[PDB]
Amino acid sequence: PSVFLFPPKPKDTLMISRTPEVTCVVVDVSHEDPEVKFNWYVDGVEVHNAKTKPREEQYNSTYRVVSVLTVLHQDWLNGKEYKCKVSNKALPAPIEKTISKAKGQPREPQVYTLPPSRREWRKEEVSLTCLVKGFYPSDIAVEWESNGQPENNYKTTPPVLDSDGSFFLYSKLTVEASRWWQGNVFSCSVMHEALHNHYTQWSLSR
Amino acid sequence: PSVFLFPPKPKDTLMISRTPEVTCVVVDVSHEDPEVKFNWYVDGVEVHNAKTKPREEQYNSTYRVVSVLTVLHQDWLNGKEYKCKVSNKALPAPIEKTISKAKGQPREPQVYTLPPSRREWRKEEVSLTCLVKGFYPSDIAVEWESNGQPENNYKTTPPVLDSDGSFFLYSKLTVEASRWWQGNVFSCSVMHEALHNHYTQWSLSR
Amino acid sequence: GGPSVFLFPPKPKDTLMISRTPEVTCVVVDVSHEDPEVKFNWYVDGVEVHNAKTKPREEQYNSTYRVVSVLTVLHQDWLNGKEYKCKVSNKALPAPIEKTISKAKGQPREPQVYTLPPSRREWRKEEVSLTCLVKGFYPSDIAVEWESNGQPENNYKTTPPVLDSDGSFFLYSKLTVEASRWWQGNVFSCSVMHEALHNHYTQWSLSR
Amino acid sequence: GGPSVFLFPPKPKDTLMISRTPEVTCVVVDVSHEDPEVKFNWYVDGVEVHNAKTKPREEQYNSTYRVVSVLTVLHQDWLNGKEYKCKVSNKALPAPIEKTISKAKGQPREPQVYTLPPSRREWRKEEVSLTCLVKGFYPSDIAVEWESNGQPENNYKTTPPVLDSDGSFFLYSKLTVEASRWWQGNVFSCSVMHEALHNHYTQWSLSR
Repeated sequence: PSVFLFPPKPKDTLMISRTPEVTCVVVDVSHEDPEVKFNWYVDGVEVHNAKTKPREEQYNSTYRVVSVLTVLHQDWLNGKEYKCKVSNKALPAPIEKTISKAKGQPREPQVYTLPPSRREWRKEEVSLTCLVKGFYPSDIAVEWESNGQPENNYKTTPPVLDSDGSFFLYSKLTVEASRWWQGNVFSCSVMHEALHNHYTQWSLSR
Repeated sequence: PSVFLFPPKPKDTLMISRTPEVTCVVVDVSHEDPEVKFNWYVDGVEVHNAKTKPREEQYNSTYRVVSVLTVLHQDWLNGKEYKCKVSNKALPAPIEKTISKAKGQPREPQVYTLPPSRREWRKEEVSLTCLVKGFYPSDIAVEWESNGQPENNYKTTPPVLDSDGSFFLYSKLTVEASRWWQGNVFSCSVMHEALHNHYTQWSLSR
Repeated sequence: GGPSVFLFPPKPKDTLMISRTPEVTCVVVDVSHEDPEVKFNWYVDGVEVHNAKTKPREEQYNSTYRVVSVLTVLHQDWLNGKEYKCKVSNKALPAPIEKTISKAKGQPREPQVYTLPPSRREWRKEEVSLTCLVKGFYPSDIAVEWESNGQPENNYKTTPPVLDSDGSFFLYSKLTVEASRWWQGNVFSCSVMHEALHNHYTQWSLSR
Repeated sequence: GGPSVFLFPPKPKDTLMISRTPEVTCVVVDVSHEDPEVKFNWYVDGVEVHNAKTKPREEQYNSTYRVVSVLTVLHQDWLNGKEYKCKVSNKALPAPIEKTISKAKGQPREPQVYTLPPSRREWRKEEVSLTCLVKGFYPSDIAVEWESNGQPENNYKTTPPVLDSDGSFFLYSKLTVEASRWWQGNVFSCSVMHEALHNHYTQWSLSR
């Protein structure tokens, strides 16, 4: 079989109501020896403490077993390393795969909101756009909200390498011309590692 | 025979980058019989993880044993209850003081930016006021920043109860008239459990 | 050792008005069900007076009593930094407890009173709020009321005094009116009262 | 035995413009040292084609070879969605590997190009960022360039096109300008190239 390790999603590591989760999937375990054993090393330390939890089954005449390891918000941010040992009988000698924060030199993203072009003002649907430039690591959380409730019709591009050894992106919230001109205000919310408070909100009004 | 239980500081619970802590102390108890045995329980279930401290002798002739358990932001946010236990033969009565998050319906605050009064104009230092009202519980963190850097001449007030069982407070950002008249933006940051993603940020300039 | 004596200054609005008569209050909590008689002695700067109207006791659900004595003081004496002593004597007391309250000593600084209109996003709300900011006073003793065309308002609480980096305080006070009431253009008036004011009083209006 | 094969389409500006010549490029990676012969059968919609250009071998930092092939398409032929199939024949491979690239079958949409001046909180910044929003197009074959006054501004990056709720596409460009260039009146243009255009080109200018 083959092993893949995945980082916590980037809104899990900075919010207080979520639990960050490194998940370890195995993909090609046969119908012959489909038993799996997940041994988690945190920086050489062995962790059944943080409850790992395999709970999954197969497809494609194979077996896809994933293992989720709860982590602490701080430890993921403080460079701690997380290993995963998988002990299946088809494979010769155990597979160990690693994952860590991002190494790197953190970079604070500048966040600017951009009112829609005047060529789409008197259409049916304006497009508010919010650009975050100059961040590192490549992992951010861009969402929109308006009047304390979420907004759900917005699409963020991928992060893009700059020549400044940092990343940018654009999120575009499409909202009806009705609400734009009602005076309603919509906000761009960025969660990043390197922000003070991990958080910033910038408003697009009038 | 006297112990006390103190809850985590509101700000330590609103920021992944801090650690909440519940504090059990002993005072006016340890006389000729020390060795207290703290037993911590998280919503009934047993927990070690706790780091009690050596004893401190005052001129009260007594001693002071303090035991600090670290709290997880989600448990607290979900009102989980934490327990304490007893010393030696000096106490026929077990001590089981227990503390939880403020119980009751949560209410998100409304946070408004207010500019200086016209009467303030031309004075060397001008004031910026943020009004935050309608929250519950009183767990809240206010912070003025400019350019993502936090200000140093802000002062927040105690949260006061309203008619509607709500809270409000104010935060005054004293700032030299130059930085204001120039056009620099200042902005206050409120972290509270009932906000969307538990953060908000309203900016202000003129 | 059990019976605890707490002393309280007069309410600010009673000291700052020449007509109202202020009242320092010496309360004793946690006196026994079995020694319920307690003696109140009041000293004014060292000379004991006899305007103490010691109240009747009150059995508290602690299975203890709470006993209160109130001494009637003067607009000039409390304001001139006088010191009022309350010597409390019960049989259960290892020491006849003496407590001493006085006006905070220092240079009176007159408070500057800014009125701050509803924020623009509150205009979309049903009830707008008018913000008074009393700033730059000492001592902390102060009183803030709101008025409308000469009639009080109802919905207003006031932020307790907050220390300032220059040994002064500030406070805030919000009054909540209907959106209707603000746009009809009524005048609302923040009445402040601090010792260092012309007749201890001042007032500022907010409209439009 | 391990050879891996890919098929990359001609570039958009390679297409759309009759002055440029578009080519489909098949690249074969991980070819053996002992077995270095790769054979490229080229087919265009099921007919054999010998237009097939160079087969120049290259060397990489392992026991691996990299052999690429280039086939010249006709702008009309690509823009008519012909399937381009290529067949590689290593001795390490028992059954040849094939791969087919073609255009995206669907109805084209014209791009909508919105030029946006930088936000206000960038105005005191050393540099200023001009951004170009290209909305609602199909397929995702579009080119986006910049030019301030005839010569081509070269300090820009573009996001990959990402899919909207319509099933249309949108992307962004970002010109980074030194603030003085912007503040004097220099006019910057976001030139765009797509298939569903007239003459396959527009350009909207922006200065302030």
